[PDB]
Amino acid sequence: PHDTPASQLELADPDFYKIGYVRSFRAYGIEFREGPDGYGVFASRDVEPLRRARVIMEIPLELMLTISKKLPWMFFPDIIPVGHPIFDIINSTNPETDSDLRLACLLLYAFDCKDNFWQLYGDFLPSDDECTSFLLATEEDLLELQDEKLASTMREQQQRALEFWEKNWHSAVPLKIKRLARDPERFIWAMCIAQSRSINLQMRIGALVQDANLLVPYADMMNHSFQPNCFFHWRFKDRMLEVMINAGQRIRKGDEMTVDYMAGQKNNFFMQRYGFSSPVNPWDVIHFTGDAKIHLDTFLSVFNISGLPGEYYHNSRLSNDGDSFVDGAIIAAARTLPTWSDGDLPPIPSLERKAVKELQEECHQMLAEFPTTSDEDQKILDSMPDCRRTLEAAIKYRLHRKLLIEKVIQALDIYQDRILF
Amino acid sequence: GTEKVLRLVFMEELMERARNADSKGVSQVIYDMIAAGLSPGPRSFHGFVVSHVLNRDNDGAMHALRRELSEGLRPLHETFLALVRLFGAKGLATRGLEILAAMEKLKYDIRQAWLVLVEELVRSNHLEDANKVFLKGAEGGLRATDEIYDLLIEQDCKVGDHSNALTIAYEMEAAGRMATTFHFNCLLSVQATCGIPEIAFATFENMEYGEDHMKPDTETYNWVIQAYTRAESYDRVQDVAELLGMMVEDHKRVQPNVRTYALLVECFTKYCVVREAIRHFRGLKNFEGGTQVLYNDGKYGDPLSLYLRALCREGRIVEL
Amino acid sequence: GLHDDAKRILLHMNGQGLVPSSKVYTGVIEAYGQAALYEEAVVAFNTMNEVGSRPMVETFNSLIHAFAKGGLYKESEAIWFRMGEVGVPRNRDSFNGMIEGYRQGGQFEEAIKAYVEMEKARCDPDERTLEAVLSVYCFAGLVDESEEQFQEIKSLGIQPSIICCCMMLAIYAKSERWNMAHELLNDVMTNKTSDMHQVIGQMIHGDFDDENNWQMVEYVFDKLNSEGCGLSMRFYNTLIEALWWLGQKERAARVLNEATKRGLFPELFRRNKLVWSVDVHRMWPGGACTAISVWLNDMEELFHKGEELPQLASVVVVRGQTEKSSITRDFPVAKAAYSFLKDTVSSSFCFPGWNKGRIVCQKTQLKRIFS
Repeated sequence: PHDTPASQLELADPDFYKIGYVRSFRAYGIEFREGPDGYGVFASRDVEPLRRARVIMEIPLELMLTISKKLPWMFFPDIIPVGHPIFDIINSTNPETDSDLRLACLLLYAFDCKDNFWQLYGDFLPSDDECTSFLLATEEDLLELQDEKLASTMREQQQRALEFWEKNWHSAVPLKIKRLARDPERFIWAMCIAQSRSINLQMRIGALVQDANLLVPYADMMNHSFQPNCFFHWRFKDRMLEVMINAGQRIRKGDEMTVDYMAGQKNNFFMQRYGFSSPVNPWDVIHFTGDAKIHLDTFLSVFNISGLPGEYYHNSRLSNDGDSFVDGAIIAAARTLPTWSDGDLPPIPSLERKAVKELQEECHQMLAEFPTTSDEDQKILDSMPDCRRTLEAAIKYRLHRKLLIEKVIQALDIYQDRILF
Repeated sequence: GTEKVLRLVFMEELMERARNADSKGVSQVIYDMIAAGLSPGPRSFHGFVVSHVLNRDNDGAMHALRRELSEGLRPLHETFLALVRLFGAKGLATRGLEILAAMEKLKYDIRQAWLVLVEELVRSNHLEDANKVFLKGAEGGLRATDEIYDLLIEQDCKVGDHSNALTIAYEMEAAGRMATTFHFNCLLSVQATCGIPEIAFATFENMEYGEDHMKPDTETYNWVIQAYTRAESYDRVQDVAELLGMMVEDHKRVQPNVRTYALLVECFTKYCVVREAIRHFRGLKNFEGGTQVLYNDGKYGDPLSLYLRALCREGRIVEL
Repeated sequence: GLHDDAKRILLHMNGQGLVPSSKVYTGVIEAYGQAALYEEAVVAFNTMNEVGSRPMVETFNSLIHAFAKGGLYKESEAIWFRMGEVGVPRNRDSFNGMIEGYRQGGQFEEAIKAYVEMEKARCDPDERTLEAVLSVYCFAGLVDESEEQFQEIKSLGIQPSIICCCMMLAIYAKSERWNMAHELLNDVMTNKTSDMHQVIGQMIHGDFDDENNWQMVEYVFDKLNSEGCGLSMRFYNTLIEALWWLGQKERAARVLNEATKRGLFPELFRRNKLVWSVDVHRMWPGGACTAISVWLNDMEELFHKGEELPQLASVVVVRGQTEKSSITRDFPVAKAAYSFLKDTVSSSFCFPGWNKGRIVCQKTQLKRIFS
């Protein structure tokens, strides 16, 4: 029994695959395993590097909920009949900014609409307790976030949700609307499911090619990674959404299939929309006001970073194992660190040493700004095995930011050391 | 710890002599490190290489690179980048490709170095060398930045090499980036001076019935009007009229300029269409220097003089 | 022994669009080895391989002579294997250079092994090879074997060669005797076959230290410089060894200053703000003692000046591939350097961690030993 990331978890219910199967959903080469965090997708076959992509999932359009982005609201999975006031609620929204409201209303009506796949699929959806979104969070969690901007934005989003529920779902509303979201918590949970599991893809049905926001079942059970193994491609002839493994990549049994959401966003947007944070995020930005500037070329050289500023990767071929300190954290550091490049002028060791010492002083200041340390956050995390998911996400975000600052300090120290060889 | 303290003081003078371009001082510092027991590294020869580069000297930099390689140490990416930049500045494309192959066998990524090489070759006025280096890189499988595409296409079209421009455009479209109105206008700039009014019309129809990003502009209509007007084989007078009718798109930013009026006046004059020629000359008069543009340096029969003669012969002397 | 002139010639030939030849690269690598610039000779040979010129026996024997001057026996084995692989036939000069490289460093048995290999391949060893064989027993503690080899050479030898006679005299000097066996030392002035022996015979043992006489020995020194600069360095080294060990220790100081005039021994003194070092890689133990004494005496020239001290004061002993090893004890020059430093000054000069092929002293430590 080889130890694999799939082996530690437990297999899911047979029914979860079955409801999709009788409706033509097909899965090739993958297994669904449930765990404490939630459902996930893992491999069950060894795949050598392929010339072209291989389809692991085929998801029909008749099991999805799709709303067009632009002003003409076209529901291609047309479950809303004509004349229903739910369309009057959906249309009475700003086209550009608020799209989760329409998806939440559509999901509620699909839960209400009979002989719909989502009626059965909602049981496997995460409940209010299992959901990790910050819309279903108390003021204590927002205060523990220790970030005023993010807490204010989440409070404003919750206020928007409550105001929309109080406006649209008034007492004089018909019973068919009232039965959708009798309590505001149901509407907040619907908005959470819409925001945390939305996919923005371009789809072609018949002769019309448009961009739309879709809620696709069995494709939201894939976790997030910054080095994805799969991507969401669309097939117009069969009118199905297909998940295909990246070509030229080797997948072994037990690996976790992963897809990328918001490629190029900071941890703030992740924590806002999906309620998630990653310590190895390569797009994190740390605001440094120090006048000092490190040399970008020598930094990327000592840390073996190759490629254009828009695409950075660790060349492990030149790396010859050994250095594993290099990861997305140092990439995000090199991106956010103040850098100077003037032709082919060679760096001066004394100026660079002064720069790195000033940067370390500023980083120590910023770390002292937070009234906590990494050890205290880790101890608080391990002290509470079972607790609110929002508080755990908050303390994990704090720990990830602190570890990012510490790793920036360590990378600056390693640069100061290795520059003199 | 003491070795680091010594390496600091030694590298300080090494980098200082490198930044003041004293290659002799850098060699002295290297021999001082050798005598004091501090073995040189990839960072030491970097100073020698950049000192040789800042003095626009290539043979010394090659000797320094060979010494560093004989030392058993893999050269830094910055050293190879500086060597590629120096070779691009001088114009030695083959030695640049040799350096790129040396970087590739050393497992370094050669995309950025190849882009710097083609950019320096374009800047160094070695357009054909940059073009063939870009073609070799594209055949290899590498990708290029949009700025490199635009620069190569614009320079090739300004020189007059339509073949390499079209090949670079095909490689760009194969790489996933579609073509915009800028590339098509650059291509038509060369296609109009061919003498066949049907090769430019194919590109015009590709732009017109294509997507919005590749839709024609005023420059495109002007180029096709110039191509049809200055033909030498057939009538090509109804073609200009149909093209002008197609040019009637008010709320599509398609508005006439000085060149449009000048070319229309020239065309209607060459075919004895005096009324529309006067109509368009009245519009050309409003622009400043429009008559100077109509007199296109006298290379094409002095269209302003032809207009004056056409006005004189028929007797419309008030317009004259 | 021109190094800058060789670079100018190479640059002019490259500018003239003409590739060099095997003889040109041979001269270049010889000049680079004369100045202890081993890396430059190596990269020159590598360019000669890349340019398309085929290395002949002369290139390889010039390389082995350059590597043998400081006793780089490790690279000698590599170039020997390259000679065997490329197909060039080995010659007596290459074997003599290999023996001298073994003698300068450690592994003394390999020298007599190379002489056995000479005898195996019918090398017909020459006078230089016989002097190297005499030196084989010279470095080791074998005064008994020095006598038999001297007789075997004299069986065909016209007269005791100046370098050979000085080496035998140094061997007798290593034996504990104040004025015994000095009849062979005084035979130099009595013998008239060599004008050098006539003029410096009193200089080597006696008073020819007169200034006019010194002008005459200066003439005799400058008249023999045209031998090729390969053996003149050996002659000055043997003179240094003879004058210092069993003679006036102050007298030997002039010979090193004499050699510095014509540039026979370059790379010896390097002066800069960061480092001040003395390279004794190619010199013998007595030359090492004399050079370190002169260097420590010149340390006092800064006393009244109070000039800035170097961050590291080093004494180069072995500069080769085998620096990063524990064979430092085997090198004879290292023995003499460490002994002189331990005896004459405090135990403040030690083999450092960054490199084991030299002996260094810090600035704070050099300030202490200076006071």
